[PDB]
Amino acid sequence: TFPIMSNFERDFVIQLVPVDTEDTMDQVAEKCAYHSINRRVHPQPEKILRVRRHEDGTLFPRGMIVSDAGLRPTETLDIIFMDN
Amino acid sequence: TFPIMSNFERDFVIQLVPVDTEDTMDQVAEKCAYHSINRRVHPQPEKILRVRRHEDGTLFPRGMIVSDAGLRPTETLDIIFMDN
Amino acid sequence: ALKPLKTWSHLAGNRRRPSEYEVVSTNLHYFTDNPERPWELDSNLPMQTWYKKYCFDSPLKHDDWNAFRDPDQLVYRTYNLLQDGQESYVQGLFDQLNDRGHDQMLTREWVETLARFYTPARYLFHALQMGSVYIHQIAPASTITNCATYETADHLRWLTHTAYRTRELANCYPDVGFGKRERDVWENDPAWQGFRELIEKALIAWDWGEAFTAINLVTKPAVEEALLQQLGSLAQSEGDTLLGLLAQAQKRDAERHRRWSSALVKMALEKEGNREVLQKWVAKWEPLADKAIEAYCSALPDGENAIVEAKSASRYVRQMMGL
Amino acid sequence: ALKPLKTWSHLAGNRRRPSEYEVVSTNLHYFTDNPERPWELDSNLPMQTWYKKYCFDSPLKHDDWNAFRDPDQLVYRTYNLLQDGQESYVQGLFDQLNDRGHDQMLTREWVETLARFYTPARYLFHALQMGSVYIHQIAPASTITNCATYETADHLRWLTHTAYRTRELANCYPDVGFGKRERDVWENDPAWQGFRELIEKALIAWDWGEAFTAINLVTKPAVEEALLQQLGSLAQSEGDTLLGLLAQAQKRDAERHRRWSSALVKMALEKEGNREVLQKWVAKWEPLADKAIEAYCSALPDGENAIVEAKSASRYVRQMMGL
Amino acid sequence: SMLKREDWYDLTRTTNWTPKYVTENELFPEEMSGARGISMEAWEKYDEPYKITYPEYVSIQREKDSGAYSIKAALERDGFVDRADPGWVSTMQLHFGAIALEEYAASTAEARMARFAKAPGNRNMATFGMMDENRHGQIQLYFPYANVKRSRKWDWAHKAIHTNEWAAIAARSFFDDMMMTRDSVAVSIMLTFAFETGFSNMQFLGLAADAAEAGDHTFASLISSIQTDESRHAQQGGPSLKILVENGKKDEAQQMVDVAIWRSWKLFSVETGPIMDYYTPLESRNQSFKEFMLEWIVAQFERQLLDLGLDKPWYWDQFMQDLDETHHGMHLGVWYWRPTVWWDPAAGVSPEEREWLEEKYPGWNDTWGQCWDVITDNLVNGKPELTVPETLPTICNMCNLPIAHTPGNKWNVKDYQLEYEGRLYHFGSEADRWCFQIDPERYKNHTNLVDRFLKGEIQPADLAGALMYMSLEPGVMGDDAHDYEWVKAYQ
Amino acid sequence: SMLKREDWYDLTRTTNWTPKYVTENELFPEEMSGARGISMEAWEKYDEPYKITYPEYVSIQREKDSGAYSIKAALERDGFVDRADPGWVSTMQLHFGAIALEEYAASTAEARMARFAKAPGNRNMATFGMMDENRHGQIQLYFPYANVKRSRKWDWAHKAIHTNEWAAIAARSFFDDMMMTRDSVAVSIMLTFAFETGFSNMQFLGLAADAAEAGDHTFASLISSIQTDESRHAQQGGPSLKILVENGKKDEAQQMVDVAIWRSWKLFSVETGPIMDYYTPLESRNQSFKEFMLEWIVAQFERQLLDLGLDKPWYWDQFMQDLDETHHGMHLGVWYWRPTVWWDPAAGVSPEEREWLEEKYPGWNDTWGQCWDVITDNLVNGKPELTVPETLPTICNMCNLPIAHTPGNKWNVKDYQLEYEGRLYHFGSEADRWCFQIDPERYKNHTNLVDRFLKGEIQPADLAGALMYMSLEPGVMGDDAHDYEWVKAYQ
Ligand SMILES: [Fe+3]
Ligand SMILES: [Fe+3]
Ligand SMILES: [Fe+3]
Ligand SMILES: [Fe+3]
Ligand SMILES: [O-]
Ligand SMILES: [O-]
Repeated sequence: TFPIMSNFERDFVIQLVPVDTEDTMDQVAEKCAYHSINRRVHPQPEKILRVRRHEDGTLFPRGMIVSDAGLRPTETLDIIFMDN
Repeated sequence: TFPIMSNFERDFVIQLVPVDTEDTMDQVAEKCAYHSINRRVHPQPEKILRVRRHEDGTLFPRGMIVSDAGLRPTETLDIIFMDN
Repeated sequence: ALKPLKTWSHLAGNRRRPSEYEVVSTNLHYFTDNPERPWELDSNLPMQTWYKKYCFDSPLKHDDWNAFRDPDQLVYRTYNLLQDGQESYVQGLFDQLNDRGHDQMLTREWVETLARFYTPARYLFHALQMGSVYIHQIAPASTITNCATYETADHLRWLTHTAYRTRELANCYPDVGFGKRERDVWENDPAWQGFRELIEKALIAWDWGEAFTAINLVTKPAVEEALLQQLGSLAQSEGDTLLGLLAQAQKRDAERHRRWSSALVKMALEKEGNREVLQKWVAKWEPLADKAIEAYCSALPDGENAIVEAKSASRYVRQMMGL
Repeated sequence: ALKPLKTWSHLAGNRRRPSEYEVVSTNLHYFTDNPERPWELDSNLPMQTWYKKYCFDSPLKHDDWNAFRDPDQLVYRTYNLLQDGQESYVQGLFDQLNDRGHDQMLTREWVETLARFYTPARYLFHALQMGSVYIHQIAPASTITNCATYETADHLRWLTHTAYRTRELANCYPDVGFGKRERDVWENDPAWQGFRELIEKALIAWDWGEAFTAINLVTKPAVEEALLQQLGSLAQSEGDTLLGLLAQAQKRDAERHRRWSSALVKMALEKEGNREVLQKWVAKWEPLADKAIEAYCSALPDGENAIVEAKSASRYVRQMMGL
Repeated sequence: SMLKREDWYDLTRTTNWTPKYVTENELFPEEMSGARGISMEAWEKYDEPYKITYPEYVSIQREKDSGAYSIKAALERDGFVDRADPGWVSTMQLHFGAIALEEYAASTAEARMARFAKAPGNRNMATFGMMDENRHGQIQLYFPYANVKRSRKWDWAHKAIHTNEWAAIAARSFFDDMMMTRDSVAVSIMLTFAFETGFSNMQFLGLAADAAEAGDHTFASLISSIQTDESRHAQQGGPSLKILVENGKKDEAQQMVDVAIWRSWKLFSVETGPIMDYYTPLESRNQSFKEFMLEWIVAQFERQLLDLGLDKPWYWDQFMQDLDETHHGMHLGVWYWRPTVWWDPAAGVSPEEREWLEEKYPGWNDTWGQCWDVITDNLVNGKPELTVPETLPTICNMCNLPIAHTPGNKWNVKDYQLEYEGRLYHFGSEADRWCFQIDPERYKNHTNLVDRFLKGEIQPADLAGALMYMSLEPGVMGDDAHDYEWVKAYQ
Repeated sequence: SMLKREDWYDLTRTTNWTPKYVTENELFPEEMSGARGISMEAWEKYDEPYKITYPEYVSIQREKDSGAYSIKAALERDGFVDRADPGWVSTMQLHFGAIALEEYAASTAEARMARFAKAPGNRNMATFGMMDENRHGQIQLYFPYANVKRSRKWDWAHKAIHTNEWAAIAARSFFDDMMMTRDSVAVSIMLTFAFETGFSNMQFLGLAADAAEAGDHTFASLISSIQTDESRHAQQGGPSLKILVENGKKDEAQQMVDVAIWRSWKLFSVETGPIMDYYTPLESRNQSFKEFMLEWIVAQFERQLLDLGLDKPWYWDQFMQDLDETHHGMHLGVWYWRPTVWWDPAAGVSPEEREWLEEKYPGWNDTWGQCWDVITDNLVNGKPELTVPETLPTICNMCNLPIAHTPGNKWNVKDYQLEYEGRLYHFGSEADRWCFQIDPERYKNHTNLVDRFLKGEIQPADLAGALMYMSLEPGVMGDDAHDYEWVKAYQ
């Protein structure tokens, strides 16, 4: 259980999203989407949701878990649309 | 040329009507009608317009002329509907 | 089709956008539209006769009396702004001098002077109220009427001060007769009879121009110089600080009545014969004023001087108008 | 769903439909919602510390300061109705006494007394203005604050009278120094130093309860008894009628500050220990007041008597509060 | 400290003295005072029930204007008047023209009592009365003046009573009779009691409510403010009636009241009647003019009269019936002759309007409806010219209003004619004729508009002549207020 | 006779003396005075350009209230508020709650200068300033109080600033920063100059125009009256800036202005922005919020700054761009989280509204429109629950407002994060973060609503918990202002 700040692509606003230390980037992305996709952002199912650290642009692999990310509690995360 | 006051039947208001000393009651009636019939009173062509002196109810014959009526200038005249 | 105008049609050629005073005050009397029949009734009614005689046939003549303009330009709204100000001040005086026990501090002698010379003024003041209100109702133009309207309110204003202070004095000195004795003083005291005769007589001068002169040019400066100027000065020098201030206060109203009086006379002088008309009325009434100032001021301390001063100060009012 | 109410929710159990005074005045300060952090910022800001220390930690304590109610129940709207009335009266005085040449009539001796004892009061009065405005900003409840608000306006009111009359006096007597000399009088005249020390010291008592006592219960009655009561009486008996009335006028404001002061003390006495708290502050400051009344009144004519009278009249104010 | 009013009030009105250098009769000439042989001392019993003193007056009235005038300045730049119902605009244009200068004239009337009343109480109250109507006249000019650029009809707020337009004649006929040409006691009875206390107080209340309901708050504030001044001087008549009754003049007192009320009612029935039942929109209507008369005017009169020892006037039952009729006549007259007035009369005979009329007045469509039927067909059938007149109606020689009454199936229009000194007069009711008969010297050589027309005083002696004589030109001459839009309802 | 003001004015503010029984620093403690090492004598150069004296004040302001309060009493019983556009009602409910108690608080701020300014001119003006905000606070309570029976939302006029609802926190965050917790000179700069002279004066003008246009004259009169008090005390900052610049502190003076304007703008962009471009009806709209900012706010600031020897702030260009964006974010935030405020937010995205938005802001439908598209489909498609939130947005640690910016096709939402003493802060702009960095001791241990939530200070630690924490219950919790009626336009 770890607080992050979701900056979802094409949304207008950063949101508080509780995630889990055990979550994969994929599963971070899902938990984020919940609060943006179909609320204020259109789904893009030809696309894959990636997680990058907002401060410096660093892109996390789909598969890495939060524990290993080096995240400061409450850290802002960009949730972007990609093909890989 | 003689002023009278026309109290036309079924109208709401007495009006000033100039008549002629030479006029017949019939012709008084016509000159009166002009200002009541089709303005505020419905014609009654199964009927005959008679002239009576308003103050005392005296009915003048159709045929008598104003000269002979004993009228005070500005005298009020009832103009009523009759069959004879 | 008749176009909308920038202002009232009667004010339509002016160059200057009319003022509030002009918009609400001008060309309002209608009885002057039909000098043959002032009022919408039979023309031999006594009131037809009265206006014909005392308004229309006045020797004091002008082509366009509606042209008259109050120098102070008073309307009702600005009359009450002014006088509410001035009333706060005088009611202030009453409140605070009471608090301080000002009446207690006056001498027996001065208390006697007040009862003789001060209180009974309620009669003289109410008589001026009746005087100015008659001018109102017979003057030939609404702007003249209005001046008289407000001056009537001031006259009632003075009476009211006097009535109020009379209670206060009766409360402080119950054995003097304050409020009970004044009628007999007014009616029977030699000091008053000068004035009582002036005002009773003046009050039956029906002609509006003669009413205006008798009341506003002759009687008023005499009443004001004697009762406000001379009595107030005396009050002040006799330790009556309330009345010294009170009277100076009421003299503000007087100065204003003089201003409009002056304005009217200035206006009458545009027309040949009117100076002579006004001067003749003054010469008829001035003797009665002299008697008023004489009978009253002489019974005061330092009497002969009060007479001289008041005589020339009231005279002065008319000299400045050119009369 | 929350229902609409008959009145503000904080006033909801009352039985009596709240008044205007209650509706606009009550429970308005929000810095008292979080005594740990008064202001929506970091809690170690100097201003956090200042309110914690000088408002919250006051030895003068009550469970519900918001319960305080002005006896006069002043709101802004009724403050200006009142004082505009009172100002018409005083500006009336100025206008009409001028007209009459009141300043011209004063004696050389009394003109000297005015310059020494009257004019420099602009400094003392402005100091009270600063005094009451500090109470405003540190009192623990909006209804206490408001009382201080209006009293600050009155203090400015007195200063303004003084400033105005100082010009008039300078105009009438250009060789006296009126308007130029006052600072040096305030700063260097033995007659003033009593007060200057009282007020400079009082102005640095930051604790609100101590500020209230030092200013409203100790300093104010001393300033008012000496400068309004004793100087005004003197003015009156020395032929200065303006100042005698002026001072009586300003004393109306003083009586009102006393009324709310009294109300507050009455309220503090509901709580055990507060009489002792207030009495202790009074005993600390009363000596400085004594010095003020002594240094000032003694230099007046009939000096020893003015001291005795002012001492017991100011004392009297506090005795009646039960202190 | 201050005194309480009660303690010193009497001294304000302790002002009578016994003249000596002139005679009482010379100081208080009977024609102006109307003292009626009743002594000065007995007039001193006069005790106004509502008391006020100068400082109170100027203070209280200063605040009244502050308000009224701030409301106007606050609402001015929104210009409500540009989007008001036009029956409303008309109501306003009629009001100002009929009332403003007469209000101002009322100050002279007050001045009449202020100089000439033998009751000192009356003299003082009338001075405040005199100030009151100075206000009303003034404010009721200041207010309409905001609209002078919108239409020339607003100039009539000033001009109306300076013209010979028939309504202005009717107004002056009332007012000069009631308040300008009678002694002081008379004025106190006929104006302040009968007219102001009896009609114009309650009218002003209703007018303010209606203004509000219409969304005109400038006007609602105006009217309601003026109304708060009324009872201060309106009260003056009552005490006078008391003195008269208590001293041997109950009849004289009666007669003045009888005259004053009938004359008031007639003018009221052309000014207020039509407005209530025809100009104000159907859904804005609280009650009928008849309902308003019975509730707020008639009962009060009976109450007043009873408490004063007086009787209901002889014509009272007639007056009751006449509530079903008179004003419908007045409105039809005004509408039909609409080019002769300075506002746009509102027809008010749409179907929905007509059922309302039928409810408030059972028999209306059977009578008044008939005339309106003909008016209506004519307008449907593209003959609008038969809805405007070619002659002048008979004017009543008392009220100077058309002689009119029930039409249609219950025809009852009567002329109460009278021959007097070789001239024939015409009267719209028994009461109007009676007013002349009890005091003919007072009306005898007055001529109504029709008399003038007939005598050659109006030249050219045609309708266009009568229009110039009455100072009316296109642009102020009145037309249908809703521009005939209610006709579409019939096709 | 009376003196002319000019002749004696200076003596009113000739009140400084050299203390002797205490020390200057003790009488004028630096933390409260902010004298900045500049001498008493040099502060005496302070010359307010708008002068007034006690008797003038109480007289002029007596008339102002007479008006304002008469207008309210005159219009009360018509109850305009029951039939106003609900975006209007909302505008009012927001205004009162956000402003009333802060206005009252402003009198303390004024009191701050009145005791502690070394400029005697300032001390006196601030006393009048102190009276002014006593009024504003008072009147802005008296007025909403007329509506307490209509809805509990009106209680928020009083209650708002006593709660932890996020907007109230944002308000206090601004005000305590600007005016409650700074020395006297500081307040003169940051409040009276930057905020009142720079924003709230012109805002009040616009708000009064809009009130008028909406048909709410009680409110138009209210606002416009208050506005006439502004420059009297709003002027106080200018002279202070002059003294500071002329004496070696241009930078310190600069820095305060930079801080004061940015902080003002942020609060302005959530309070005024949304109202202009979304709550006021399309046909009632004179100009865009951006248009209003450029015309009436920005040019003036540049004028002011130039005349005072100061520079445009470092962020000025950013501020320009941000006019296209920030408030659209603020409005979307407010609307989406509408149960968390005390008024009903108006969506303002009907088709006609949307072309207007597109005109005033080219690119809007391509960006802001996107989010609203999804909101809209959802509401058409009977899924209203995806238009209300399940989490809390990121709050800026400076302005205490959501961190938000462009969405859609031009996505540019950024967080200006900062790690400081082992805590991570979040900032909605470069400027907000900079405000903390230049003076961190001042904000360091402050916690925004999100911080509180995260730390366990809000219990239960769910949304319903956060609602009670913020004192909000159904009945004040906000919903769509037009009750979704604009959705029908899309089916
Ligand atoms: Fe009237
Ligand atoms: Fe009246
Ligand atoms: Fe303010
Ligand atoms: Fe302000
Ligand atoms: O009236
Ligand atoms: O303000």
